[PDB]
Amino acid sequence: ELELTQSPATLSVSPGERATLSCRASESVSSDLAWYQQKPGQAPRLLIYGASTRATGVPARFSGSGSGAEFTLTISSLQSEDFAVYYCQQYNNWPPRYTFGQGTRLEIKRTVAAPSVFIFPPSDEQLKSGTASVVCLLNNFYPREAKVQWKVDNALQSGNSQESVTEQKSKDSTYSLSSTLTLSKADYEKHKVYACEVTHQGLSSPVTKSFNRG
Amino acid sequence: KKVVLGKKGDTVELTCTASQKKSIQFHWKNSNQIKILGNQGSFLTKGPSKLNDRADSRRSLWDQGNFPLIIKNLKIEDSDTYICEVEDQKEEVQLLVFGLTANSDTHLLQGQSLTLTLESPPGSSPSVQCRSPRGKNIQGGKTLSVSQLELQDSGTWTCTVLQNQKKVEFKIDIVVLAFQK
Amino acid sequence: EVVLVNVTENFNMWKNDMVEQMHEDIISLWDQSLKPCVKLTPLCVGAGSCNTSVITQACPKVSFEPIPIHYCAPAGFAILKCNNKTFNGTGPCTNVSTVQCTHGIRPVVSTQLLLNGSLAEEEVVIRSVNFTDNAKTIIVQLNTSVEINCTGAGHCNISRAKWNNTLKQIASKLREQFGNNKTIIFKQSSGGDPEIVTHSFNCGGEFFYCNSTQLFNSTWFNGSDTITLPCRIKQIINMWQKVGKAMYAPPISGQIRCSSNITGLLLTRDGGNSNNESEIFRPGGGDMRDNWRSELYKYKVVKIE
Amino acid sequence: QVQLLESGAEVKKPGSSVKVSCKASGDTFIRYSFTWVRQAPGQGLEWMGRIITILDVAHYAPHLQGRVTITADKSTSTVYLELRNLRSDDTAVYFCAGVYEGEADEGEYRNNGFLKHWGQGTLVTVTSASTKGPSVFPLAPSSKSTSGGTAALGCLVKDYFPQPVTVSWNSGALTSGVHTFPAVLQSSGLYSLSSVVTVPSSSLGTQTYICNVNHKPSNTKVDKKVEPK
Ligand SMILES: *[C@@H]1O[C@H](CO[C@@H]2O[C@@H](C)[C@@H](O)[C@@H](O)[C@@H]2O)[C@@H](O)[C@H](O)[C@H]1NC(C)=O
Ligand SMILES: *[C@@H]1O[C@H](CO[C@@H]2O[C@@H](C)[C@@H](O)[C@@H](O)[C@@H]2O)[C@@H](O)[C@H](O)[C@H]1NC(C)=O
Ligand SMILES: *[C@@H]1O[C@H](CO)[C@@H](O)[C@H](O)[C@H]1NC(C)=O
Ligand SMILES: *[C@@H]1O[C@H](CO)[C@@H](O)[C@H](O)[C@H]1NC(C)=O
Ligand SMILES: *[C@@H]1O[C@H](CO)[C@@H](O)[C@H](O)[C@H]1NC(C)=O
Ligand SMILES: *[C@@H]1O[C@H](CO)[C@@H](O)[C@H](O)[C@H]1NC(C)=O
Ligand SMILES: *[C@@H]1O[C@H](CO)[C@@H](O)[C@H](O)[C@H]1NC(C)=O
Ligand SMILES: *[C@@H]1O[C@H](CO)[C@@H](O)[C@H](O)[C@H]1NC(C)=O
Ligand SMILES: *[C@@H]1O[C@H](CO)[C@@H](O)[C@H](O)[C@H]1NC(C)=O
Ligand SMILES: *[C@@H]1O[C@H](CO)[C@@H](O)[C@H](O)[C@H]1NC(C)=O
Ligand SMILES: *[C@@H]1O[C@H](CO)[C@@H](O)[C@H](O)[C@H]1NC(C)=O
Ligand SMILES: *[C@H]1O[C@H](CO)[C@@H](O)[C@H](O)[C@H]1NC(C)=O
Ligand SMILES: *[C@H]1O[C@H](CO)[C@@H](O)[C@H](O)[C@H]1NC(C)=O
Ligand SMILES: *[C@H]1O[C@H](CO)[C@@H](O)[C@H](O)[C@H]1NC(C)=O
Repeated sequence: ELELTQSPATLSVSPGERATLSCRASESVSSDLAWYQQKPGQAPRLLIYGASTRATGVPARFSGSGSGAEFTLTISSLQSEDFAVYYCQQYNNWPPRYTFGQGTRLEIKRTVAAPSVFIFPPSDEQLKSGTASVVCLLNNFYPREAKVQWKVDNALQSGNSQESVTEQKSKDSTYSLSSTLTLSKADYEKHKVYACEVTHQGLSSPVTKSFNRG
Repeated sequence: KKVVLGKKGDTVELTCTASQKKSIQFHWKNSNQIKILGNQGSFLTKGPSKLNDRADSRRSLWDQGNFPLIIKNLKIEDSDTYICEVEDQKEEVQLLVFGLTANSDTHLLQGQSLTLTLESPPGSSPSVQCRSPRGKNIQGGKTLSVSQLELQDSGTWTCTVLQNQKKVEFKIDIVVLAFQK
Repeated sequence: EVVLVNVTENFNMWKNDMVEQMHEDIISLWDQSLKPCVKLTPLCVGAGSCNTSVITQACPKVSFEPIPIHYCAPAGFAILKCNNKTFNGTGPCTNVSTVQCTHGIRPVVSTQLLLNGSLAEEEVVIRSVNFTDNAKTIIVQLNTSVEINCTGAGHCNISRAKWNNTLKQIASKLREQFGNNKTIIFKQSSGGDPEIVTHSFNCGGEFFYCNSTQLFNSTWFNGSDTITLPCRIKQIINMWQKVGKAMYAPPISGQIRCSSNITGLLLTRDGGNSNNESEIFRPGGGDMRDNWRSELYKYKVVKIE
Repeated sequence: QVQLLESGAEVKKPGSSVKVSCKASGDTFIRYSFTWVRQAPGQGLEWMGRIITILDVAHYAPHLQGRVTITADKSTSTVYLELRNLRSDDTAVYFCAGVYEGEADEGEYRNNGFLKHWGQGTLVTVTSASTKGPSVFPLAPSSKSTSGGTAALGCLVKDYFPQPVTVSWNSGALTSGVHTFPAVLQSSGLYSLSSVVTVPSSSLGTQTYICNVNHKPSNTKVDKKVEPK
């Protein structure tokens, strides 16, 4: 029943600055704790094991300490390539019943940036398939947190939409999110206005983008 | 008494069963009291035997009263009588290692000869008998030859060595070129 | 308790029932002390393939602390001891007596080298079920201890001089059992499992495998201070209680140190039918019964009314 | 150091069995211990179990112990993971990983728990759905009501199965300002996603934009241009 827990669900740090990740355990694990780094679409990378020994090919800016039920992952000067998710792992028990933490996402912190909201009405070819997909795009913003509300004829929709967010841009450090509202040929052709109410930190007031069906 | 035949380079196993199904003390020797293999409690030992790094057993069967002596990568000199002294007994066994090889390379031409040479340890009169894919079969005391080699001979040859009323197989691959006009 | 008896008895340390008692007792003391993280014992019920029984259990780091054991007469029996200062199991004993319990025996599992055991009063003694049978173990009992310091560092220390004097004694006795004009040669183990090829034992709860080659490379009748033998602590070993395998946890202490007294040796001899005038000996062991047997050779249980 | 090559992706129905392999090469296979670690899309890593290649003994996670089996063939230096009674929640990428234990063959075994060598991973999708390519739909530019200098356009890849699908623009000539969002799973059990890009409104009517959608599973290769109209 050994469970590890990483405090910072997400750590927003400025490039060049330092970052500290914590990992506690529900029970003593001595020094059998290891750290992993994970880029999207890649296998995990071993950084530290034995709670403090750095694995081969792991820069010195990376370092780990602690013991018992509390550990820390310190990265001196965060480099561009240090952008990733980090997981701890305890392998003290025996029989082997090893476990991982829920991970900490270390994201590049920059200045607030409002999104560029665009609305896409369902293509003509799609309406032929018997389904209407309305797409709202929020382009290049920061921070990641954003709210999206669909309004059909001033009717707050819900349950018929699904959001998707890209990985943080490796150039501008921004994020983009695609919100898709789905409906059948019937529902769509039975309503007038279709809006997309967006709310961000950079945007003063909510930026709504709508189109009249037709 | 018992006779076992083995192929050169192959792996032969020599059994030796006790009366009860309990892991007891045993050891193998040759014709000259030379310690080959044996056990000390639950551990295995090896002797000054000229088959040391090629001799072994199967501890998995010790609990069943079976203490085999498996000799891998057979050699001609390994031919000799072996004794398994267990629970005050001597289950003797004679070993005869054989080897059959072609004097020439497989790549031969229609009309060329094929000489198979067999290796037998001193004091042994084995009877050789090989069969070609097409059915051509030859017999020999130590060496067998085929003056002319037909195209239909290309393929696997099955040989059989007869010694002490016993026998062992030998598969030799041959190739013959089928020219044109 | 002791009571001298005027009569001739018959002993046989190669059929001594007490050996098996100890053997099973020790195997038990061990099982409850040195617990593996996993054990693998064979199991081919002949049902085709060989199934293997596997056990994964706690692995608490602890050291086997040999506590002296006294064996008294079992219900309905009595214990006789051959008071003779130099007796070799098989044979008659004129000087015998009934004892209450044996002398404190210090159980020790090891190979090719008996440690912390009883010494021989008079001279060095060698015993066997049949010296003529090269496949039989030769038990050597010394009349003088020989220290041997070992560390978790990776080696065992032994006086080059003392050991050189002990070999002379052994060889002197060997040529006495075999041939006078014969030569005594000491070579290394011929081969086999690790535990048998090296001087294996458990120090500080860890299993040691020390290369004894240096100790057995000499010929007799035909600066210099300490001898250093390479050891190695293993985690995966071959069980001695029965055909099987075991894995223990790695060491936790960085300073494992042990000092024992070499008291006896298990030797084995090379065969050969009418070779020449010379005999070669090698370190033996494996069958822990020979260890118990080296201490119990003078006792015997007997039915009494 | 050993290299960990995993077997190709798996697509199975719930209730089915799966057997993924991992070919290790580069050193002594028996001197390493291997572990399997799964990860469901959008989630963390989950330890499944580990085998001590030398002893040929394995230990599994509680919630898995019973319907999971790990083995290794010392002859081909391969490790196997077997999952029975497949469940939809089993969908995830399965990672094979190992670590040096010492000279196991000589009795030295550190019994290291951490993982130093990992594999590319094997995707294993468990669904009731059948294989099927997507139907690409156009996302015509926003040069309708919005007034600026940079328009937005892309493609809607909907109702396909299973993952993954690759998207791009102009045969790969265009990559700047392109965002290909991750795929979402719709109620229908089919995947979907959008690929967009913000180009200069002036470039419209002149520079033609075409998204290339590839879906190996269904052997579907689509090309759709996006006109302003
Ligand atoms: C081994 O050490 C012997 C003396 O050590 C004794 O035991 C240790 C545990 C300490 O308590 C120490 O005070 C004792 O004196 C030596 O007599 C012997 O020569 C050493 N081994 C060698 C190299 O022969
Ligand atoms: C004794 O030595 C020879 C026989 O013993 C063998 O010696 C060598 C060949 C070892 O490899 C092993 O096979 C035996 O221990 C005899 O040929 C020789 O005449 C004898 N006398 C001598 C010269 O030592
Ligand atoms: C292993 O072998 C034993 C005895 O032959 C047999 O009862 C068992 O079913 C086999 N498999 C298991 C459960 O280990
Ligand atoms: C020792 O064994 C020998 C060999 O049979 C025997 O003659 C003798 O009586 C035994 N006792 C002695 C003298 O140690
Ligand atoms: C036994 O030790 C004594 C001295 O304690 C010595 O004189 C004797 O030679 C040793 N035994 C033999 C004969 O090897
Ligand atoms: C005694 O040794 C000989 C030679 O090996 C052999 O008969 C057997 O090992 C033993 N026999 C007896 C009667 O003890
Ligand atoms: C033992 O003494 C020395 C060791 O210091 C050694 O060189 C020699 O070989 C031995 N001498 C004898 C035969 O006792
Ligand atoms: C040590 O023992 C090994 C085998 O265990 C052997 O190959 C080597 O020659 C020995 N060397 C020494 C230290 O005597
Ligand atoms: C011979 O014995 C010496 C010690 O006297 C030892 O150092 C050497 O290793 C032995 N011979 C070899 C090389 O095996
Ligand atoms: C027994 O060995 C110890 C070292 O552990 C040593 O101190 C002691 O002197 C030895 N006793 C004997 C038998 O002389
Ligand atoms: C007896 O030998 C053991 C080795 O098994 C050692 O640990 C212990 O210190 C010795 N006892 C004495 C009397 O020093
Ligand atoms: C033992 O010897 C004594 C000598 O005093 C004798 O009286 C006695 O009868 C002997 N024991 C036997 C064999 O009866
Ligand atoms: C034991 O040896 C003594 C002499 O040391 C001898 O008198 C006796 O016969 C032998 N065995 C016994 C106890 O009879
Ligand atoms: C046994 O009897 C003999 C002969 O009387 C005597 O020399 C010896 O001291 C006795 N042994 C013991 C210690 O009981």
